[PDB]
Amino acid sequence: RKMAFPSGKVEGCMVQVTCGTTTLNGLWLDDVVYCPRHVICTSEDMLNPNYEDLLIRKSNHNFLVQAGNVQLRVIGHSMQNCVLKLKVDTANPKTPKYKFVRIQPGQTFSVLACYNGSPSGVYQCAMRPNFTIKGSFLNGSCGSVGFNIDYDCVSFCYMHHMELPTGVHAGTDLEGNFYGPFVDRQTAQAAGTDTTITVNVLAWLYAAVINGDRWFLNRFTTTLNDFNLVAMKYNYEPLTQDHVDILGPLSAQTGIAVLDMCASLKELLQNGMNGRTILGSALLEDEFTPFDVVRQC
Amino acid sequence: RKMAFPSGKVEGCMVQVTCGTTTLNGLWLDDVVYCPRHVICTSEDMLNPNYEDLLIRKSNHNFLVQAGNVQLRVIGHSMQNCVLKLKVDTANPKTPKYKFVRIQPGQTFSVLACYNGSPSGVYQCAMRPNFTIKGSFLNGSCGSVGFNIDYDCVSFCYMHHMELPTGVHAGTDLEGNFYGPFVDRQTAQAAGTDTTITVNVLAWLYAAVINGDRWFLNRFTTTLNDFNLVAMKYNYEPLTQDHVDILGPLSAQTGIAVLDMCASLKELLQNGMNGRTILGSALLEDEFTPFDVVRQC
Ligand SMILES: *[C@@H](O)[C@H](C[C@@H]1CCNC1=O)NC(=O)[C@H](CC(C)C)NC(=O)OCc1ccc(F)cc1
Ligand SMILES: *[C@@H](O)[C@H](C[C@@H]1CCNC1=O)NC(=O)[C@H](CC(C)C)NC(=O)OCc1ccc(F)cc1
Repeated sequence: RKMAFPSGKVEGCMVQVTCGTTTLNGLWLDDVVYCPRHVICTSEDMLNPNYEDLLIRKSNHNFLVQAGNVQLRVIGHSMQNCVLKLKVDTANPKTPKYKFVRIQPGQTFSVLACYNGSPSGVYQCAMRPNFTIKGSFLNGSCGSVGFNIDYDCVSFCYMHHMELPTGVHAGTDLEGNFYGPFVDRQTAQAAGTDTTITVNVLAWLYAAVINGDRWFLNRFTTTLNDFNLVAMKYNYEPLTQDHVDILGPLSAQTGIAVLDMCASLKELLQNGMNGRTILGSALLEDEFTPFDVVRQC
Repeated sequence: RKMAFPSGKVEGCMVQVTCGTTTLNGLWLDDVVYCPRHVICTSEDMLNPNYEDLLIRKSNHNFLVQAGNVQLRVIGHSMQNCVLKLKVDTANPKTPKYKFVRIQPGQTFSVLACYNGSPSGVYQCAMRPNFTIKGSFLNGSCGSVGFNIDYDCVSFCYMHHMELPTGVHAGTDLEGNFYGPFVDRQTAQAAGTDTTITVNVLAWLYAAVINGDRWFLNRFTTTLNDFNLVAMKYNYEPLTQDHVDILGPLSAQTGIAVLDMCASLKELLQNGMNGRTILGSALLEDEFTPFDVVRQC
């Protein structure tokens, strides 16, 4: 079962930010509200916004920040890459211990999808190798954030900005830098060709075994390089030695050498599933990291 | 995707309840804490407990209830079916608006997996027609709850008690009444063979049509009885009147009557997919209710 972090610590930071007729979500940490800068845009701006030029023309009072049944007065604004930082005259008492991090492709995080500053749902995602993410984001979800929770500390890693024509999504870290070659203008943008996160597919196979499902296994083996040759043929990420090291615990917990599971996965890529399923799924799932699998088993 | 409700309102209600060394989770709403009654069981008592005799031997001061490290003094106790209701001397200030609801098989709900009273994860579950759930629960998870949020109000519908031989899970509503034919004894128990959740498969087909995928729509229709008798032959559930009703909005949204979609589904069962996909899948998904379909559209 694909599992997200309890979202309560993030829910208490979500506020509604409005500029003109655009409304989206902001993240209220301490006395700063973070949100996507394209909130300041209009139609005649969306296509080629000179954001520095549009921002200087804005006043503290053009920003209506509403937290619940209360407006927060903006007493300053600044821009950092594609995120807009609005200073407010109040501090969020519910601010949790947090940090801002930029995650790598193949890493996973939970997403608190929000509309008009109100949480609506949470789910688990991975940073695809092509720096998109496959989310469930509708109009008004912008400003929703992705995060991980280690101990009592919230590592924010993503803020939502756009949906690509293919239906995947693009966004920035909380420093405002996009993941991938995307731009916050209203233009149709294609991504690089995506690939499957092999070390996550292997972690997930190990999980199906831990849960008493071993039909995909086989008595064969493979070298790492020979496996990566096949893996890349099928547009699967290469497996590094660190990837093998990271899989050690699952290899141990199950007595299935990593390279043996690579042989299994190799057979699956060349043969298919031929009706059969793993952990309910007819597709090879690649949004469970080894760490995700371990914590849950 | 499976998308959970935001969990913060339920996180604010989780505590831990300890008898001797037996610790599970409980649910703190106003001045009452709800938990599974087998907290009063020693490991050996669980093989075939006498709950009434085990309860008579108990007093308020045998019950350690902690929010975090903070003790809530128990001032009274009673047993309602398979759950324990502990009166505590502090009303929970984080109490949401809430109700206790008993869901039907097929309905979905989010589960907040907790251990020692601390949330670890939130995920979406479906109550199978055999009254199990395919959850992700470990030792110490008992007392974790399942809920839906309707506007401001948290509807609590599940409390976790046990894992069955087959690896699925079982539990009660918040009045302590088990879902399905199970009991809180550490004895061998078996869930009836599972079936496919027809209403949810139908919701899924509606979802495929809303997205333009509609090849499978046919020109025929059927009666509810005819469809029910046929669907059982493929180990699909029969439709109830309530199932027809909650498909109403999707029927209205698409203009496709429920019994027309039943005929289209009947055709898929009898003739198969012919290798075709629906929403990018040859398998028919049955863990998305008509509500979830809307929430994501
Ligand atoms: C939040 O404001 C919103 C979220 C989008 C809307 C629907 N689903 C989402 O994930 N973001 C946008 O509307 C975004 C803003 C621009 C200025 C960065 N544009 C967008 O999502 O559509 C991109 C697009 C542009 C042109 C085109 F032809 C096709 C798609
Ligand atoms: C909560 O106390 C616990 C949850 C179980 C433990 C493993 N996974 C779960 O979901 N419940 C019980 O231990 C329960 C108590 C009796 C009174 C009903 N017994 C139980 O679930 O037995 C089956 C079991 C299977 C595997 C396992 F590792 C432990 C127990």
